[PDB]
Amino acid sequence: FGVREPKRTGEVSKKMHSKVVIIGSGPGGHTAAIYLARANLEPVLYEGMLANGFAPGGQLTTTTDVENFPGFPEGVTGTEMMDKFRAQSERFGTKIITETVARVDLSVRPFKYWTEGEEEEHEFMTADTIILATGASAKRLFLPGEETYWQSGISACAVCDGAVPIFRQKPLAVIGGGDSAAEEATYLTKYGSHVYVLVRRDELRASKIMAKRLTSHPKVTVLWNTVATEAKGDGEVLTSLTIKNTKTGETGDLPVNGLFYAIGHEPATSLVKSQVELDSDGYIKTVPGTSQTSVHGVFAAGDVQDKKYRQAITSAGSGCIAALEAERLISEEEADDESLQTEDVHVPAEHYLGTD
Amino acid sequence: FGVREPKRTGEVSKKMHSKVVIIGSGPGGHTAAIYLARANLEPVLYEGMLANGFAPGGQLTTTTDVENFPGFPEGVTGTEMMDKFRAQSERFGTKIITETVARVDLSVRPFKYWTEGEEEEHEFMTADTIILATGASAKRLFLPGEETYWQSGISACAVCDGAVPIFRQKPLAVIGGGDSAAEEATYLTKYGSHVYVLVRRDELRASKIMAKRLTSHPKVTVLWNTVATEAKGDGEVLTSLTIKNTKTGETGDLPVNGLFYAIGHEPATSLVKSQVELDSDGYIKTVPGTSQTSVHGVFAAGDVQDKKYRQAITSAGSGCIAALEAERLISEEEADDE
Ligand SMILES: Cc1cc2nc3c(=O)[nH]c(=O)nc-3n(C[C@H](O)[C@H](O)[C@H](O)COP(=O)(O)OP(=O)(O)OC[C@H]3O[C@@H](n4cnc5c(N)ncnc54)[C@H](O)[C@@H]3O)c2cc1C
Ligand SMILES: Cc1cc2nc3c(=O)[nH]c(=O)nc-3n(C[C@H](O)[C@H](O)[C@H](O)COP(=O)(O)OP(=O)(O)OC[C@H]3O[C@@H](n4cnc5c(N)ncnc54)[C@H](O)[C@@H]3O)c2cc1C
Ligand SMILES: [Ca+2]
Ligand SMILES: [Ca+2]
Ligand SMILES: [Ca+2]
Repeated sequence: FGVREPKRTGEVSKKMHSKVVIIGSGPGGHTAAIYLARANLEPVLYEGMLANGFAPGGQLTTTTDVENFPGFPEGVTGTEMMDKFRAQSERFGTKIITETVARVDLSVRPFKYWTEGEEEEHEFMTADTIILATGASAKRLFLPGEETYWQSGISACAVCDGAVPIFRQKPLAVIGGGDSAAEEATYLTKYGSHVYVLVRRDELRASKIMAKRLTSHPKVTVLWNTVATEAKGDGEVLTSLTIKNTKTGETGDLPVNGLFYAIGHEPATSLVKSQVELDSDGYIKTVPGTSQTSVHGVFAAGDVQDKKYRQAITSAGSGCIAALEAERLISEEEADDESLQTEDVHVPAEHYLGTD
Repeated sequence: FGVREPKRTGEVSKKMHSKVVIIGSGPGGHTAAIYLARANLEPVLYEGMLANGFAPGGQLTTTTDVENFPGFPEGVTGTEMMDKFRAQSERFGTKIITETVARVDLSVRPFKYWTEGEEEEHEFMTADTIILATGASAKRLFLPGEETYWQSGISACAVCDGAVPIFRQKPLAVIGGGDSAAEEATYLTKYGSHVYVLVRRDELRASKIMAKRLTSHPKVTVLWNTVATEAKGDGEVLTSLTIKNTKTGETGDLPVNGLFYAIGHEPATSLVKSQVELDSDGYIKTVPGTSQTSVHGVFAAGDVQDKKYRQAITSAGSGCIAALEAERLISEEEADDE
């Protein structure tokens, strides 16, 4: 893809103007804020008012212990970790605003944005650069009954919930047809008595030899051409799925105490859907190995631009790259501004061992 | 570059054989270790015996204050931070070996490698995949007297050492000829009474506007075509530099209480010189966005493949990516083994 360069002909907001605005409060956005705040760039971070359904702090506030974020040899809850992130962001002078960003206009620079409830045309605020760190959510199908048994038998992270006592030596279902499903199904055979994999199609997304290992497994039944149409239970836990074969028409109840969605994630791209290039799955496209979107001056970090790795530690590293690339652009344009005195020009100071 | 795919008929080692060996012990290698151990792949991580002049744990073992690694809002010392990384790697079952890997043979898989002092031909060990996380050294220029005043006036990290009292309101010098020199000199104007920039070339490799701003800063003097030839002091701390002009040959004395190198990020790639695709500066080339090197089965993480960001948090992230991609390759090759 190409990078559009917006004309720098837009008006400056008298309500609030910032050199860099961060949208989103997961590990991606807070790491960007830490770096920009320490660079004295006075970042503004919008953490959301239950934005996209998540409290400030992001997806990690919906899990418990985190054990693969380095620096915590005894583990740390997702809640504590994101309190730590937010405190570090704040400590160095991030302006953290508990508001959802409702709309952005990327047409001209400085970019215009509006917070939820302050959305009249004359209430815009401006940003010379924007870092999009809005995250993602796991895809669900919202089956009849799912509202009842979500997190009471129905899950969207098999490696997170697999060992939970409610699944142990119980029949389990996985919905999915990709490498995600065949991987999560194999893992669930450590705990369930049996794992059914419901595949909408008759064939495979995962490498044709790998799902051959699925079928060969005695604790695994792949139900091809099969979909789930309802989630039933007893008032406390999921106890069965209504399933249907779409080629043979066979339908009936499949008792399971567990249903694990492995159908992907939905990136939180609503703010920019028609304004930055997106990939086939809706993720923000970035110059590979970089935070740069298809719009000059707009950067993206975290899961909103990563469908492959999807970790806190990669989201954090990715937010640092966004901070460093936004600051470099800001430094470049301040250097080219002959009106600003040299002593007033921002220069990054982010390296330790230089590379000249 | 193309990704060469090695034959998988190589001799398996009887001394030790592993599914994945991680070379290096900074934030990159330990994050990869954590993920691979948790994936029950039993990673082997060589943390070095003072490899590259750094204790196990990497570059951070020479800073007392890490403030921008998220999760530590009150800061942490670099050695405490990397001790925590090491404890996490070992908690989930990493086999951590305090040895420098001295030699690697990437020609066939499983790859052969040798640790320092055990480099006889028959002493090889094998790894089905390797994660190169060897980081970077601190490259000190040739400078008589540098031995006496290194870390007593001379320093390779402006943003680390700039604020210590010995430099405060005193003349300071920066050696370098690009953006890093411009960045460090401007930062040091906050603390020095004045900052000279010693530029080896006739033109700052930095953009013309960056070079333009450097020269017109009221607390900065860019000395073009200038090299340091001697560091001088009272026998305890640095007090001046002898400098030479490369175009006129004139020699002078420059009073400075601090000298900061803005060069000397050397990626640690000697192990794989001529075996993986390297850029002009010795950095390992990776399929962008990935950890994949020019040889199938070899992944890279951290500063050894990142000339651009060079942070511990980005090194950790890229170590995770290396691990996920090595786990994936190991997975497809186990599944295909019928
Ligand atoms: C159940 C579960 C368990 C997990 N466990 C682990 C684990 O153990 N280890 C690990 O490494 N990873 C884990 N992850 C993944 C990890 O949480 C994500 O990779 C990471 O949090 C993504 O960070 P992010 O920066 O993309 O933002 P997110 O964490 O996705 O957070 C985005 C935030 O931005 C806010 N936001 C969105 N839109 C707006 C807007 N318009 N205005 C303002 N705010 C907005 C949202 O409200 C949200 O709070 C887990 C994920 C889940 C779902
Ligand atoms: C003085 C200083 C201060 C810094 N402060 C900060 C800071 O505050 N924040 C920040 O984000 N970054 C900071 N950095 C940068 C940060 O330390 C690096 O970006 C990061 O550590 C790179 O990690 P790495 O995984 O590439 O490995 P490195 O940190 O480079 O460590 C690699 C390790 O591998 C070992 N090794 C090398 N070769 C071999 C071999 N053949 N066999 C076995 N072991 C081997 C080495 O001994 C070393 O211990 C600082 C750097 C320096 C020099
Ligand atoms: Ca509001
Ligand atoms: Ca030895
Ligand atoms: Ca003379």
